[PDB]
Amino acid sequence: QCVNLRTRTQLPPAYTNSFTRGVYYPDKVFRSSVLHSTQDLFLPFFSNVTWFHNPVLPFNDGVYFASTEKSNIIRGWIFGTTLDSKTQSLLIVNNATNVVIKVCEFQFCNDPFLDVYESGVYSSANNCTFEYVSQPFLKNLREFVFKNIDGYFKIYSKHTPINLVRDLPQGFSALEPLVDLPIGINITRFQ
Amino acid sequence: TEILPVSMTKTSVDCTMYICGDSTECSNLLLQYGSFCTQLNRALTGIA
Amino acid sequence: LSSNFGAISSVLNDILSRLDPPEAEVQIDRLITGRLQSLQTYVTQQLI
Amino acid sequence: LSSNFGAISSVLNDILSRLDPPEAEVQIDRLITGRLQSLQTYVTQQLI
Amino acid sequence: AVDCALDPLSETKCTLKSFTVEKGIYQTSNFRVQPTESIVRFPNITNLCPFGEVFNATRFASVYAWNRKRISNCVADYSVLYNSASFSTFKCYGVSPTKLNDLCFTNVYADSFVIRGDEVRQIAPGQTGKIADYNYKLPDDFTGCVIAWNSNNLDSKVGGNYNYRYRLFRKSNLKPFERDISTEIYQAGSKPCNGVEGFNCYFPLQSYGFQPTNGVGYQPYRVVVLSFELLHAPATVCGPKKSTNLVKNKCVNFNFNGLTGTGVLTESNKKFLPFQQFGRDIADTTDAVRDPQTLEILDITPCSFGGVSVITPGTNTSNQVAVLYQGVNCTEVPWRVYSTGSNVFQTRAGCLIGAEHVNNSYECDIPIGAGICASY
Amino acid sequence: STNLVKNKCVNFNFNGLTGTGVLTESNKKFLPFQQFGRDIADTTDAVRD
Amino acid sequence: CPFGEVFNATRFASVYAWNRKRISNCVADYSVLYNSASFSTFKCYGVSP
Amino acid sequence: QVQLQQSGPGLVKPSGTLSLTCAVSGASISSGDWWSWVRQSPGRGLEWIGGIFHSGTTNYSPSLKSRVTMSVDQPKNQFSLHLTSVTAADTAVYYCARMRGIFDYWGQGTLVTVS
Amino acid sequence: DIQLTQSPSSLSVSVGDRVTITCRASQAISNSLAWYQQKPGKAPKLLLYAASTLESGVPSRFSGSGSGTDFTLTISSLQPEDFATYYCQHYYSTPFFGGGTKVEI
Repeated sequence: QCVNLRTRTQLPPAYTNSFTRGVYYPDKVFRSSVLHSTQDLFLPFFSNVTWFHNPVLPFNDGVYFASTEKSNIIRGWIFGTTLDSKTQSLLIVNNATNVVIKVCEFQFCNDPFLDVYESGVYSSANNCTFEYVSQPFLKNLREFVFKNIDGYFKIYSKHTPINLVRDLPQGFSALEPLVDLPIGINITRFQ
Repeated sequence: TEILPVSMTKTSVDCTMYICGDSTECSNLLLQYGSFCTQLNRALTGIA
Repeated sequence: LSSNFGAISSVLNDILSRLDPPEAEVQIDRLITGRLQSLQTYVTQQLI
Repeated sequence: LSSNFGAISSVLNDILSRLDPPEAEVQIDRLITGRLQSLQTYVTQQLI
Repeated sequence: AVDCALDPLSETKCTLKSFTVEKGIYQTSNFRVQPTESIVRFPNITNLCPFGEVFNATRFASVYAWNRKRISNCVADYSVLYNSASFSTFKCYGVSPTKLNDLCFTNVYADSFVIRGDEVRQIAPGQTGKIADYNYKLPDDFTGCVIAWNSNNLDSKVGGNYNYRYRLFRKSNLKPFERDISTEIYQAGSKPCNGVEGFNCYFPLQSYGFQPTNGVGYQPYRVVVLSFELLHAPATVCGPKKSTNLVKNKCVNFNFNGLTGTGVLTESNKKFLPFQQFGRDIADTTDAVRDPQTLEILDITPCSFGGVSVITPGTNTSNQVAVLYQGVNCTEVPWRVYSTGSNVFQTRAGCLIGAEHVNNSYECDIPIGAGICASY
Repeated sequence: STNLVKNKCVNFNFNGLTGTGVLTESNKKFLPFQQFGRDIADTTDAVRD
Repeated sequence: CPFGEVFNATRFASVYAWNRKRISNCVADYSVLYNSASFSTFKCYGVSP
Repeated sequence: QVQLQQSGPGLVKPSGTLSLTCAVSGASISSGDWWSWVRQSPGRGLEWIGGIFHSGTTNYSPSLKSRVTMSVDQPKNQFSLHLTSVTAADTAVYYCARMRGIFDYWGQGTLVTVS
Repeated sequence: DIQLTQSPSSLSVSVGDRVTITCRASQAISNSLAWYQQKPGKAPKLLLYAASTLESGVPSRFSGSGSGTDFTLTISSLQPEDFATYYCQHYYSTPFFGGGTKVEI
């Protein structure tokens, strides 16, 4: 039932200045009114960040995603190393009731999607391992920080109602941990 | 009437006797600390 | 001079005469750096 | 820097190039604490 | 937050661990000229020396009469030696087997013998045993390597291979690296033997139970040791590393015959005598070297560097910086956004980035070094 | 796990972090992810159960 | 963990067509199954019961 | 190894005799080896009795010099013990073992339990 | 003749600690002593001999020291199946095995 569309989804790759993002705390340890130094994985200050308007993008060390979402256009996410059944593969869907995070060995289509008129993104479902459930995300900004330090996958969360026109705003926001995962995976592609 | 020290007893330290007690095995192990007691004795002769 | 500084005895001859010289060397070194750091402490306090 | 401090060599560049860092590190540590205690001694007399 | 790897205003924040840096000069870090065009130099001589025939030799000598050899003027490829699993034991104590491929020595010594499979641990620094104390003694600084591999099918005979002999009793110990041939009687009591027969008088010749049916932990393992030296002669026994071309008066990194260092090489008016192999000046820093092939004198100073300092007048007053590099003529710097720009100034204490000299005179505030000082 | 005791100095192992001292009522407001605290100079001073 | 749904399941398969179930990421209090007499043989080989 | 194999029957009556044998595998008798025996009496522990040389020379302990004579078989590759008048105090595990002062290699031993 | 006065004999010490076996002689046996390990119901097995030279197969936790009328056999870490009788035997004269220390659990 899955066929690939013909025209390529060649998003325009613009460049602008970031001015802020990547400002957060590392773990779940409180401090009070003190300045603490850390070596961590960061988008450096005042850097050159790319504008996107579904091809595979490179791994990086750490990917920062933001979406200036309006009424939930972006729907799902595909992550993995080989993205097949020989090794575990990550799938993220913010469906109507929850957010679902799985690290499981699906057999995906070339363009797996919700099949609007959820789980039709796999051709086969064998030996699937991890499941995670949390609250629904939903003129909004949804922020992810993908980090992998010392065999630990840290995924922070932040939700913001956003209204700016083009670039990343002049403001500050920390991102709080929702899930920590002690999983050793060498993810190479995502979607 | 007030009382105030002005010196101390002038003391010097044999490095290798105090740290070995006249032992060839001790001193041989002690030499691999390099210029180790020349500066102590220089400081103490400087103290002296 | 009558403290081990983490070694097993305060007389060097017993270190030689109790156990085998190969591994006694580190204990000799341990007593040496104990007595040396004490001496350097003593040199330092004397300098102060 | 021309004292072995109980290591196997007195230049650190040899230590990196001669063994693996899981075993080089203790030799570097003796060199580090050897140079550091000497540096602190040098700093202490220089502080004096 | 603050990026501590970005601009010099932000790096001053990161060291002082505050967001409000007061006006002045702070120490940020040290800088160095990174080396490029890596140079590596060996002598001309490039023939192989057969360590293989010594490694793969069928008959060895005894444990208390080990055969000793000196090898010079070759290149030895430790890579083909390293990956091989034919040796049951391959352990290097004072060195790592993977890093032998870079360093070049001379006067390598190898002693070989045959021992039981359980005693292959006995050949090691700081080890006591029968042959560790009565047949071959090892120093505490015994840098090198050792090799053992099983030879039960060959060095064991069905009649009992008693040709591998060792001494059982002796009056005293043996010094490391000495060989004894005198097969003499042992006095085990108060009667002087004079080498004939009888009690408290034993023959040190005694045998092993070598048989081909015997399994692991008692099989005849052939054991070869590898001993090296450090810096006594112009090095001849090299490793599998090739050479390149040498460049002068640019900060490079160099491997001169196993001597690794960094710096700027130039032409030296000093006078090496022909017996000299290299140079040093004070406290084991190689100050001049004659190269191993063209045999011409160069001299080494490690390439010029210092600390980096930031002149920032306070994060409330402004955000623009100046950067001091401590004690470099500011031509051998290869921050490429700043280094190419409006003005770059050079001090007797190094060089200044982002600042222009003025003819003025002021009761100055932020000191630079060498009598010059900087300000916003 | 056993019951915790206050205002008598005991050994405590709050969620795997082990420390000694006396426990008092505190007025500070932790954020919903910060489990335990540390005030200054890298020393524990406040813990939440 | 639903070990009750494993130990008190309504139907088990045959031995040569054995049911495979994956159990992960929960808490199992083994005291209630230890004190239960519903198991005829309970022989532990990995660690003691 | 110098394996020393003891062989034969073991149960004997009181006031009987033991004729024990120690077969040698893995060592030349024509050497400096003193082919000896060690018994284990309760109270005395192990006790050195004596050994033989391949030419015939012998050296014993004075507690068991008067009763022990031993002989050698070089091509048969063994060495033996002869105990005359085995007493109840000889209730001991007798170990044949190769000796050059020390006893580096042993036989496993036969306890004499008279019954 | 030189007689052997043992000291360890029997002892009940726990696991992994130090075991002393002191063998004292009448005269000087300075180089002449051996040190065996005999499990009850088995054969003795030589641990050390010939001024602290260890037998092939014996670990290096056993050490020997002493000369003359003061000798020792030391176990750095006791085991349950180390229940054995550990004899000293000199070879300065007509030999004699010591009393043997039956090291007990």
